[PDB]
Amino acid sequence: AKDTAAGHVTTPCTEILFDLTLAKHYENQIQAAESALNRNYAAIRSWTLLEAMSSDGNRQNAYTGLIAYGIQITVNAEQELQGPKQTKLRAAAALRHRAANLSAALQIQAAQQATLTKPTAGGAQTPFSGATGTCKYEGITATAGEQSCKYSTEDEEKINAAHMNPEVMTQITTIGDKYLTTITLDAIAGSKGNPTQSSATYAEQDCQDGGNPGPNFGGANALGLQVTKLGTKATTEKTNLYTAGGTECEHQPGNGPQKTKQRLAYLVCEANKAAIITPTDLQTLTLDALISAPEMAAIGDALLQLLKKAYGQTNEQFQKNFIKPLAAQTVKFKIVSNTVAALMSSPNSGLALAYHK
Amino acid sequence: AKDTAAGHVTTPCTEILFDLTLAKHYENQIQAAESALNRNYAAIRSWTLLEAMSSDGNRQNAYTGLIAYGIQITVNAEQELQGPKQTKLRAAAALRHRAANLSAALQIQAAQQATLTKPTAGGAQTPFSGATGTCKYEGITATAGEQSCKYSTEDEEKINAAHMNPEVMTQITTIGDKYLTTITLDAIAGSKGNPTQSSATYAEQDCQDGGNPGPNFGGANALGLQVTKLGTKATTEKTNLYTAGGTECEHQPGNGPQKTKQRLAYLVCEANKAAIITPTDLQTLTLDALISAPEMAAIGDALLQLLKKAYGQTNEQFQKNFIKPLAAQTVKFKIVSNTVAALMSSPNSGLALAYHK
Ligand SMILES: *[C@@H]1O[C@H](CO)[C@@H](O[C@@H]2O[C@H](CO)[C@@H](O[C@@H]3O[C@H](CO[C@H]4O[C@H](CO)[C@@H](O)[C@H](O[C@H]5O[C@H](CO)[C@@H](O)[C@H](O)[C@@H]5O)[C@@H]4O)[C@@H](O)[C@H](O[C@H]4O[C@H](CO)[C@@H](O)[C@H](O)[C@@H]4O[C@H]4O[C@H](CO)[C@@H](O)[C@H](O)[C@@H]4O)[C@@H]3O)[C@H](O)[C@H]2NC(C)=O)[C@H](O)[C@H]1NC(C)=O
Ligand SMILES: *[C@@H]1O[C@H](CO)[C@@H](O[C@@H]2O[C@H](CO)[C@@H](O[C@@H]3O[C@H](CO[C@H]4O[C@H](CO)[C@@H](O)[C@H](O[C@H]5O[C@H](CO)[C@@H](O)[C@H](O)[C@@H]5O)[C@@H]4O)[C@@H](O)[C@H](O[C@H]4O[C@H](CO)[C@@H](O)[C@H](O)[C@@H]4O[C@H]4O[C@H](CO)[C@@H](O)[C@H](O)[C@@H]4O)[C@@H]3O)[C@H](O)[C@H]2NC(C)=O)[C@H](O)[C@H]1NC(C)=O
Repeated sequence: AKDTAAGHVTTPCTEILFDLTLAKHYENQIQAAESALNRNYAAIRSWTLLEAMSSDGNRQNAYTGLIAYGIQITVNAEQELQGPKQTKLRAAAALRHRAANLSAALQIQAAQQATLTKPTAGGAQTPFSGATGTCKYEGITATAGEQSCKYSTEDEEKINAAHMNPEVMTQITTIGDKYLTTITLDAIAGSKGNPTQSSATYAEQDCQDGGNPGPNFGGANALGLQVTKLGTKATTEKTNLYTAGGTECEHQPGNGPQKTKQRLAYLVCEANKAAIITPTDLQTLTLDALISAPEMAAIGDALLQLLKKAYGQTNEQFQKNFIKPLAAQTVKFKIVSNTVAALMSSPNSGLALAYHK
Repeated sequence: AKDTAAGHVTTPCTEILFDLTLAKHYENQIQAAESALNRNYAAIRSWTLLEAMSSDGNRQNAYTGLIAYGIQITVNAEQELQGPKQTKLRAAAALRHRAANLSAALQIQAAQQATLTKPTAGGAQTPFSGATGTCKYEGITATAGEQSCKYSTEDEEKINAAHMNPEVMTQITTIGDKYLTTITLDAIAGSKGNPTQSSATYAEQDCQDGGNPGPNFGGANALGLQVTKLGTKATTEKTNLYTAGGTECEHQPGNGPQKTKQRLAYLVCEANKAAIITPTDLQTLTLDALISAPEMAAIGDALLQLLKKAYGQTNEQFQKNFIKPLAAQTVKFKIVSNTVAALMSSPNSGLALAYHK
């Protein structure tokens, strides 16, 4: 099914949730790739120490083969990550920027009840040069308490990274611009009798005089206004990520002015298309994965079925000789006592290598 | 001098510039540290290839000493970076979040001219149960054109990373909360004659009838209102980063509700205090820096004045034998032709190592 997450965006709060959840998704994709690289670099440091601790030439060349293989695929993956990383980060930054904007607009659009100030009565005056009575209010304000977005269980299940793989996303839904740009209000004026500049009894936040001024235009002459509500209604809009052919991003920049939704759709599309390729996890490498790896053809040719002779006929032998030592083999010396992999990621990593070399 | 940058914050636009410039500063500090690490890791890969290409045992141990030294200081610096990295990123994210908020509020607070709708005349009606005439407006709006922040040459010179070292920052300046929460407006009602529900001539966006209704309350009876301006005035506030003793961060969380300025000051303070330590740049290492390095005592003891015997009596000899080969020594083979440092950061890095090993 397509657009489960975007199709759940029907309010400012759910667009905020979508934008933040997608940004976190992109950020997490990068973090996961970088964690995989760092695990690979830690494995290379571990095999480097094991190579220095070996007495057998062919076992030393075996560790060197893993070092060479590890450096090749990990350096290459790190270089290849950089393009997609920057593309995904551009989208995450914009999505967080949008979510901030919308949250700030939400707080202002919640200010829907006005506080009237005490008015001043007058005669004719700008912008009512033809009036006999005016009632002028300065500094009417509207403020809301602190707003917060509340999400239901299903909000968080549907607007979720689990629904944000590129293969299911075709559109984004956004709140219309007027929610972020426009103040809206209702107001009403009321008059009774002959209000003039003399209508200077202000106890009811209007202009009254004559008779007995009081609540509900008690006086003989009265003029006033009230702002009875404020707040602009949110609307939603859909923006497609791809062109009609489905391959290319819609809303490419440089073709004329664009709306916020179009700039966001373009960034999200490019971030979705910039798939990250994660290399083999060296620390959990199996025998079959190693000898099947294309890079091991030239590496094995350089250092050495020849691969099975060096790394084992079974995966059990390979795990025994080349994988399990990382976590279980203890290294001890003094010039320090730790397991291989932790040691080669510790402050004594380099010193352990120099000691055994 | 202290607080050159914060002391230049006097407007929403200059606070936005400060917040974005400080966030970029923190981000750039991390990028610079990570670039230094990656340069060090590239140097270790280069020395690894040179060690495999050496025939002399003592020259091989010399490269191994640089490899061990490089791994030790760079792994340690990478681990030590993580705390400060996260602290600085927390502040940069919040500063960008604040700048977004303020920019969105700026756009709304620029909507200072109202568009009146056509009113509807009435008699007594809520909230003027005592009036004889009412004039009710629904959907008055205010919208501004797209706002942008314009900075002068000196704005950018003073609000600048060059003025954002921790030693000169004691406070932040922020726009007051009401700019982000409160709608403000002026309004005036005008009356003439005896306006009632019959005052249904709306051509002037007010309620008129009798005589000749027209501009400036031309008719005998008239009632109307205008929203003559909107917009909340920005104010500024100062928040100290440190306690009175000057060492500890003010506005630590967990002690009660906090304002936005206090949360930001705390994050900025911790980001300022979380100084990053960058290790020696291996690719530009000098002889004196190497033998002076404390880590080289145990490393040299493990592998070998003994340091000068291995690395050279002068820096010229050291640069010749251990630094300049990274950029000038060409490596060629086929199983590829490139200089040492570029090769060991290329797709053929691992294969070059395996070939010569
Ligand atoms: C979160 O909310 C905030 C707050 O609202 C949003 O921030 C706003 O973001 C917009 C969009 O980025 C900003 O508008 C941009 O402003 C740029 C600067 O304009 C000023 O300086 C330039 C000189 O550098 C002047 O030329 C401008 O004057 C002209 O424009 C004004 C306004 O229309 C007129 O009144 C003048 O008479 C001049 O005509 C300003 O003084 C500006 O460069 C930028 O322009 C591009 O985009 C607009 C449409 O937005 C096009 O009309 C324009 O032609 C430009 O587009 C061409 O170029 C781009 C590449 O740059 C191509 O990709 C296009 O396809 C096209 O070929 C734009 O106007 C705004 O300033 C900013 N507001 C604040 C307060 O910060 C955030 O966007 C929002 N974020 C998210 C993620 O939601
Ligand atoms: C950019 O602009 C946006 C838009 O304005 C800003 O976003 C706002 O940011 C604030 C601050 O982070 C958000 O407020 C926070 O809301 C949290 C969620 O509250 C709701 O859920 C909880 C349950 O999880 C309920 O308990 C709440 O109900 C209670 O509060 C409301 C409102 O007062 C009352 O009406 C109710 O009756 C309840 O009493 C809400 O329903 C909330 O957890 C969080 O609370 C801490 O901070 C407030 C002060 O802001 C304290 O009063 C409170 O006691 C909490 O503080 C203790 O805990 C913290 C650790 O969490 C300690 O550090 C403190 O020292 C203290 O011991 C806060 O209220 C707001 O929701 C959000 N708005 C939107 C629309 O997103 C951005 O901040 C801004 N960004 C920048 C960088 O400028």
